[PDB]
Parts: sequence; structure tokens; C-alpha cells
Amino acid sequence: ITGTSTVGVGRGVLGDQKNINTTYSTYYYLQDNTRGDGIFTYDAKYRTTLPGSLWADADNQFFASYDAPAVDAHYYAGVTYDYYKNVHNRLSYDGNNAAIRSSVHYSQGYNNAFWNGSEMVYGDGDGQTFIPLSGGIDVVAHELTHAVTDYTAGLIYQNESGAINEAISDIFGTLVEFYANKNPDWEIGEDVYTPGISGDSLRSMSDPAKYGDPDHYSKRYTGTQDNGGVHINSGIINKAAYLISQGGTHYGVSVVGIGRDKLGKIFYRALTQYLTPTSNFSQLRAAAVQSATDLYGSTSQEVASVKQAFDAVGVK
Ligand SMILES: [Ca+2]
Ligand SMILES: [Ca+2]
Ligand SMILES: [Ca+2]
Ligand SMILES: [Ca+2]
Ligand SMILES: [Zn+2]
Repeated sequence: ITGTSTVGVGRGVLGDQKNINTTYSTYYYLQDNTRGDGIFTYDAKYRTTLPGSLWADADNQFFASYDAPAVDAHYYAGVTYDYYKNVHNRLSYDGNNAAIRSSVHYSQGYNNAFWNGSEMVYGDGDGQTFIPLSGGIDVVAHELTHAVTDYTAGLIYQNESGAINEAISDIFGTLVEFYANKNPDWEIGEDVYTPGISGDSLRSMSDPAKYGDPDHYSKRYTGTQDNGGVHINSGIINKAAYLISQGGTHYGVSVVGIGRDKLGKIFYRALTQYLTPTSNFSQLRAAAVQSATDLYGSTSQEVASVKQAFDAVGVK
């Protein structure tokens, strides 16, 4: 759409009020011209046909309940863009300011969200297992991060490389949640999962076992479901990343924490410079050690912490 940049106001899935960047041309569209080549939010109208219609509103006020998921998908994609730009100096997912597109109200009672190789898609949930998925900043960042991976390491979505792909997305979605200071934690999807039960989440980085996921390589899923356990085995890596950041003793192995900022820096460098499509857990270990070496020196505490972390989870 060609028009005048303006700012509207709306309420998100959680009932929070926010300002969003809009474009005016007869109607007010969910098109943010201030970030790269734009952030565009579409209405999929309960259908599966993508992307759907660019979101149009008559008065620049997004307070209807049907508006909620679109407000959050559009605002949270802005925050994620900002995190990548400000923190890692990367312009959009491809590093060249590619337009970011999201579709909301996809299908009926769809309990998932995903990156389809070209755009983000968000279900509205069935109302009990989930509420609209765009209401979780970690979910939005998890998804956008799959775009980043796609354009850099290109990790195949299966087995070890796929679990690495999932872990990266969980790591960066959690860093974006801390970055926005939106009640941050080391859990995934807490804000949108089981609106009736308090205190739970989809996955835990601090304690993957809480939900049955492995926290050690010896406990790794060797089967066939979930593409060889891409969402299961990511727990071994998520735990390694939580220990590098925060520290702790795990299976008797002690890790001194180096904090979140360094964890983001070492992971981004491993991602963009050393990982390949078919990298396995042992290769991620070498890639992380080499990044921390590049950045802090071979004899740094940072490098020492990365080794301890992987030894704590049985990776190498
Ligand atoms: Ca309106
Ligand atoms: Ca949170
Ligand atoms: Ca979270
Ligand atoms: Ca819940
Ligand atoms: Zn994912």
C-alpha cells in the first residue's frame, strides 16, 4: 500500500493497550513503514489460504476482540526486528531489510503458529489449550528466528540439526522476551498456553524435564515422531544455553554463569558464521567454543563456561 505513515492504538490479546505503526490510504492498514522494507499484517479470515487480505481498519483504533491477535502480531514483529537490529546489527531476517509478513485468524481453532519459509502464520487457539498465539512475545520471536536460521545456517528440520534449529528459536525468543522486559522468564509460551491453568508453559529452558523433555544427551529421543524429536531433543540445548547464562550444577557438573547478553552474542555468531545445514550437537559444541574464543579469547571464563555447560548436558 502507498500512503501516509501514522500511528494507531489498540488492545492486544492479553488486554494491554499499545500504539502500532499504520499506513493511511482511505482505510488505515497494518503496514509499518518505519522498519526496513515494512512489516505487514494480514487477515486470513479463518481460512487456510495465505496470506489473506492486508489488514484494513476504518478509524485507526484496534479495540475489537477480532483486532487483538493482529495488534500483537504486528507490534511483536516490530520489537523482534528491533532486537535484531539493535543488538546484533542485523537488518530483518535476511540481513537486507526483507519485509516481514504475518497472517492471523488462520483456520478455525488452530493451536499452533509457524514460519512457512516465507511468512509467519498464527492460529487463534481453541480457547482452552491456547489463546491466540501472537499474544506471546516468545512465540512471535521463536517464529521469526526460524526465518533468521533459514537465511544463515539453514539447519535441516530433522533429527539433531532440527533440534538445534528449535533450540535457537527458543533461545532467541527468550532473549527477545527479556529485551522487551515483558515479565521475562526461561519458559516458552506461558502467556498463551492453557488460559485455565496457571504456572505452566509449553517447554522449560531452566528445567526441560518438568514437561518430560530430556535435559541430558543420554536421555535423547531416538525415534521417529516430531521429525525425530526436534521439539523434544531441543531440551538438551535449551538447558545448555540456560546454564551458560545463569550458571548452576547439573548432574554434578558446575557452570559459572556469564549472563544473557554474552549468551546471545556467542549463539548469534555460531549461527551466522559456523553452523551448517547438517550440523549435529557435537558440531554445535565446537561452533559455540570457537565463537566464545573469537570473542573473549581461549583462556576466557566465557569459553570455560561454554565447555562446562555442554559437559553438563552430556554433549561431548
Ligand atoms: Ca477500528
Ligand atoms: Ca514471560
Ligand atoms: Ca517465556
Ligand atoms: Ca496456562
Ligand atoms: Zn519452532
